[PDB]
Amino acid sequence: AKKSPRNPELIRGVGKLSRSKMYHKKGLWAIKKKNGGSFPVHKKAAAVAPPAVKPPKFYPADDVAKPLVNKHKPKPTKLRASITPGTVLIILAGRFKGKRVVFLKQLKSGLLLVSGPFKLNGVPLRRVNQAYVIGTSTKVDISGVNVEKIDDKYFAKQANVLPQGKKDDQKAVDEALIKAVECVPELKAYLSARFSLKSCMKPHELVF
Amino acid sequence: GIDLKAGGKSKKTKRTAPKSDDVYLKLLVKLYRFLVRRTGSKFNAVILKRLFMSKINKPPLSLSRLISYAKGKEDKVVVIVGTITDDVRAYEVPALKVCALRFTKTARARIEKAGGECLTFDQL
Amino acid sequence: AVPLLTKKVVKKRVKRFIRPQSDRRITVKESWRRPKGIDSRVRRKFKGCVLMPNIGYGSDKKTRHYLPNGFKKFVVHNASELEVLMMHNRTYCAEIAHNVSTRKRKEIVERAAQLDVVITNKLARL
Amino acid sequence: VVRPIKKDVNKRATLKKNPLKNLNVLLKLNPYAKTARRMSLLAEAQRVKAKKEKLDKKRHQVTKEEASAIRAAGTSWFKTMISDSDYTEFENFTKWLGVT
Amino acid sequence: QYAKEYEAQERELIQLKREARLKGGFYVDPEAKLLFIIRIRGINAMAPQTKKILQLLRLRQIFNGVFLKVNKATVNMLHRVEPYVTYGYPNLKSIRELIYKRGYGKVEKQRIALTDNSVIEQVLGKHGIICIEDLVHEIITVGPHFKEANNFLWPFQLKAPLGGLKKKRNHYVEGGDAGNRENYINELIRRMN
RNA sequence: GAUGAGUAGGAGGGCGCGGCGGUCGCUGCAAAACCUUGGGCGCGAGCCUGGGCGGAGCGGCCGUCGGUGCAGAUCUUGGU
RNA sequence: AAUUGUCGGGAGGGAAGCGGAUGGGGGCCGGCGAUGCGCCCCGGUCGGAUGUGGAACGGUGACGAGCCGGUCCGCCGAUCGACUCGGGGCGUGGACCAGCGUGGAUUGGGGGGGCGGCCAAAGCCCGGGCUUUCGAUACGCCCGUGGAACGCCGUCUCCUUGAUUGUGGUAGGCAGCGCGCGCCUCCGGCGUGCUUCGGCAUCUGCGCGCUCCGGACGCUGGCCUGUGGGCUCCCCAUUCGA
Ligand SMILES: [K+]
Ligand SMILES: [K+]
Ligand SMILES: [K+]
Ligand SMILES: [K+]
Ligand SMILES: [K+]
Ligand SMILES: [K+]
Ligand SMILES: [Mg+2]
Ligand SMILES: [Mg+2]
Ligand SMILES: [Mg+2]
Ligand SMILES: [Mg+2]
Repeated sequence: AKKSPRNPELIRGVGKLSRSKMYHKKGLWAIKKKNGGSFPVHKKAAAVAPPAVKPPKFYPADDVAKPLVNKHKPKPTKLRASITPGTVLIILAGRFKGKRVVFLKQLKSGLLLVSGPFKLNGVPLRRVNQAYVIGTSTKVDISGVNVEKIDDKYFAKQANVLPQGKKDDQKAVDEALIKAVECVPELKAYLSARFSLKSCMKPHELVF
Repeated sequence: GIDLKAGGKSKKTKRTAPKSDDVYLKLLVKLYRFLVRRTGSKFNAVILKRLFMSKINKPPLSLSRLISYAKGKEDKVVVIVGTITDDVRAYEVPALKVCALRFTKTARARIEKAGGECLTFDQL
Repeated sequence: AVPLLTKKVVKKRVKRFIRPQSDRRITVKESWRRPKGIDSRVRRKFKGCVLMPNIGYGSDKKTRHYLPNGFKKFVVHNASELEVLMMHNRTYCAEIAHNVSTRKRKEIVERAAQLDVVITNKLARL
Repeated sequence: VVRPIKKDVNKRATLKKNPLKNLNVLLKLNPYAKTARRMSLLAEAQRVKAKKEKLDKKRHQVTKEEASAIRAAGTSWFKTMISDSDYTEFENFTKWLGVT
Repeated sequence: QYAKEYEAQERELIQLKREARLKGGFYVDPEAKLLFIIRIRGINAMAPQTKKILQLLRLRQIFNGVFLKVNKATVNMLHRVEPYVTYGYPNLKSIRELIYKRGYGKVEKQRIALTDNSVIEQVLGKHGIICIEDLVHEIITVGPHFKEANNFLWPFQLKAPLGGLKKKRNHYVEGGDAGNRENYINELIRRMN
C-alpha cells in the first residue's frame, strides 16, 4: 500500500505529473513484467440479487416521477481564516447581540462553539452561526481548555430546567479559560463589556 | 429587432392531413404515416402525400390509358391514388394487378373477367 | 388526497382586463372588448393607459387551469357522475353543480368521502 | 422491413457551460488544455522560485559582436525616426519657420 | 501541434522584424487574411443596398458578429456598409474565446451549442475538422475549408459593450466607432463577449 | 431550434344567444330570472361555484339551423 | 339600470375618473394548513395448498381435439395471512415562511504572479573617456554582453467577493483523474522508446472509486384555529405614468 500520494495536485482537478510519469510511478511496466507482458484481468464484481420484497398492499393509479440523479455532494462548511481557537468573537444577533465571547472550536455541523466565559458575561457554552459573528484580532490561550467530549450532540433537544451536570461542565471548562484570561490585563473588562456603535463610528472603517 | 421576413416563419401552406372525414381514408393515412416513419421509403412518402390531396388533385385514370402504361410491365403492381374508370374504346384487357382508392363497377368487372385483381392500399 | 401536481402555480397577471371607459360610462360593461377606433390610445398602446390582453400572458401549461388546492375542477350533477373521478382523485376534484338539491348533495358528499374525492363546495345547502 | 425502433432520440438539450470557467468542460472539448495549464503553472512556479532564490543564470541569447551591431542599428533607426526636414522648399516662410 | 505552430509563427514574425531592422530595410507584414465584423447600427430606416449587403454578410441584428475572409470582393462589399459596422483583425485569444463561449454550429439549419466535438464532427467531418481546436485553427489560418467552417458557425450574438461606445455615428478615425479599427477590435471583443 | 409592430383588408381556432334531430341530466329537500366589498378558472370572448331572492321550470354534450352578440347612427320606444 | 332618500365607512387648497407598485384599514378563505406511514407484542374477527370432488366458465386453437387457466362451494392435512379492528413500544413523517451551508448557470467588482514586444523601451545608478554652460554652474555623446526599478501594449495564469436564478425528473452517460492488480529506505525512487535534457497521450489494460463531469441539493428554526397566513375582493394614501 502506497503511503504517499503519487500525483500531488497543482490546482483543483489538475495533477502535477503527466500520463507518462504517472505510468512510470504506478509501475504498470512492473505489473506487465511480473504477469508475463500482459495485464492481469479481473472479473467484474457480482451484483447482489435484490431482496424478495413482499407484494404491495396498494397500487397507485398514477406513476410517480423519480427525480434525476444529482451528482453534487455538499462539502464541509469552511471556517474563516480570521477565526482561530481562542479568538474573541462579537455576536451581532440574538439575545446575546453585542457580546464578546471566546471561540473554542468548530463543530461537525459547521457552527462555532463559544463560551463567554459564563461568569464574566453570562454567555454559556453555546453554538453560534459563523454568518452572525465578527472575528477580532484578540486571541487568548485555550490550550488548557478541554472540550473534546463536547460536540454537536451536546445541544440536541430531547423533545425548562437546566441540569446541574451542564452547570458543572460549564464551571470546569470556564475555570481554565478564566485563568488564561487573567494573564492579559483588562481582558476581563473587555469580555464583560459589549460592543456598540457610537456617533461617527463607521463599521466599514473599524478594523477589529 | 431582427431583419427577417415575417420573423423567419414560413408563408407557404401545404396539406398535412386529409380534409375528408372518411374513416377508411383516415385508417389508410395512419397506416402510411407508420410506413413512412419506420421505413423511410420514397414511394411510401409519395403515397402519404397524395393521400392528403383534394378531389381535383386525385384525377381518375381511364382503363385504356392504364393498359397503355402497363404494356410491357404486366408483372408489376400498378398503383394509383385515385379512381380507375372503364373505357369503351379499349377492346383487349390483359391480366393486371391494380391498386386504387376506388374502381368503377364496369372497370372492376372488366379487370376481374380479364383475370387481374383489384387491390386496396392495405393490401398493397 | 395528495395532489399529484408539484410545480408551483405562477400567475403572470392576477388583475382583470377591464374594458376602457367602463368606469366612465355605465352603459359600457366591464367584459373585455378590443378597441377598434382609429385614434384610440388604448389600441395604440400609449403608456399609462388601459392594458390590452395578449397571448404573452398565457399560463404555464403544466399548472394551467389548476385550482389553488392543487387539483382540477370537474362539475358533477349526481353520485353516478361522481364515480368518473375514482381513478383520477390525485389530479381532479369535484364541484357539485349549483342547481343540485340538498338531498342529492348529501348523497354526493357521502359517495365522494367513500371514494376519497375532494369536493370544493361540500358545505353548500347544509 | 421496418427499421429498428428508436427510444433515445428525445434527449433533453444539454445545458451549455462556458469552457473558460469550468475545467471539465474545457478538457472535454480540448484535452490538450490540461497539458497547457500544467506546463504554464510549472513554468510560472519555476520562474518565481528562480527570482526568489536570486540564483538565476546569466543567459545571453546574442553574442557580443552581434549585440553591438544590433545596438548600432537601433540607434541609427531612432536617429532617422526623430530626424526632421530642412524646410528649405518654403522660401517665402523661411524666416517664420526659423530655418534662418 | 496547433499551439506549437502559433508560438513558432509569433517568434518568426518577431525575428523577421528584428532582422529587417538589422539589415536596415523594412519588412512589410503579411496583410490580414481574416476580419471580424460587428454590426453597430440598428435595423431602422435602412437603404436597400446596405440592407442587402448586411444580409449577405449575415448581420441581421445589432451587435451580431461574423468572421470574413479578406478578398477584393468581400472588402469592396464591406466598404459599402462601413458606417453600419466596425471590424478588425481578431486575435487568437479573441477567436478562441468567441468560439468557446458563444460558438454555435448550424446543423440542419438549426442552432446547436458546441458542447461536444461530435456536433462539429457531424458537419465538418468530411473536411477533417472534428474538434473545437480544429475549427479554431481553420478559422484563424483561413484554411482550404474556411468557407464551410465559417458558414457552419452561426453568427455570434454579442452583448452590449461592457464600457459602452464612443460615438457610432462617426468613423473610428474621427474618434467614433464605425469602420476599420484593425488590431483594436480585440479590446472591443473583450468588452462585447 | 428560430422567432413575436400593425390601420384598410384576408383567414384560422375559440366564446356567447334561440330552435330542431339525438343523447346525458337537474328541479317544490326549490328551476329560470335577478341581487351580492363571497370564492375560483381562462391571455380573452366567457365559465364554475357560496349566499340571497324568487316559486316553476331548466341545463350539459354531438350534429344541424337562424330575425344570433351594440357605446355611438342630430338612431327607435319607454324611463330618468 | 338610469335616478333619489336614510344610516354606516371613507376622501376633498381651481374637476373627477384611469394604468402600474406597495402600504393602512375592512371583508373573505379551513382542500387556509398535515398528524399518517413502517417494524414488533397482546387481544378480537375474517379467510388460509401445489391434495381431493362438484357448479358454471375462459385464453389459445379451427365459436374441434389437445394444452393452459381463473371464480365459487364441500372435506383430510397444513397453522399461515389480512383487517380504514382495539391497546402498548421503536423509528420516521406534512403545508407555508425564513436563516444557513455547499455547489451549477449568468453577471458586476477587488487583489496578485509569470512571459513576450519596444531604440532587443526610454530614463535612473556604477565605473572610462569626450564636451564646457546665462533660467550660469547646464545641455549633454558613446564604452561596458555593467546593476536595480519601472512605463505602455499583448498574452498565460492564481485567489477572493456581491447580485438574479434551479427550468427537467426511468440515465452513474461523456470527459479528466486517484487506489489495488510489482518492489524499495514512501515531501520520493526503480523499466522500454522519443527528446528542445525541461519533459512526452511511448507503452495508458481491468476492478473499485473521485470531480469544476448529460439543468439544486442539504441542515436548522418559526407557525398550524392564534392579535396567525393568504387574497385576484372593497375603501383609501402615497411615488411614477396618464
Ligand atoms: K359601466
Ligand atoms: K397581436
Ligand atoms: K337536451
Ligand atoms: K355569483
Ligand atoms: K345548438
Ligand atoms: K448562487
Ligand atoms: Mg440575437
Ligand atoms: Mg443619420
Ligand atoms: Mg326567430
Ligand atoms: Mg340603482
